[PDB]
Amino acid sequence: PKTVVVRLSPSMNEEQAAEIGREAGKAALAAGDRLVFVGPADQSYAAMKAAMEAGLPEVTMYALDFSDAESALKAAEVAEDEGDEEVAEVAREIAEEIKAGG
Repeated sequence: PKTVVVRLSPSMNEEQAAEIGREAGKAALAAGDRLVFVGPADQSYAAMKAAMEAGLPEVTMYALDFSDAESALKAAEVAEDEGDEEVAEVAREIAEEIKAGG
């Protein structure tokens, strides 16, 4: 099955993360795809809860610590080393936005 990667932003609220999860979970079930989440700690919980409640049995997450620019940069470096090509891509995009702002 194909992997669908979901990018979660620290600016997302509780409602947005849940909506994105539910829809991604419903969309993954229709295509028979796998769901990988990349983002902060809190938003990725709500998103993953909503995806499993939508009927997905498993969810892989790369949880990143965004409380500090240096901590987010090392966290992105780890996620580039692990994770498939789409996960590495999301992590490079985060390293660029963090290296400039956040």
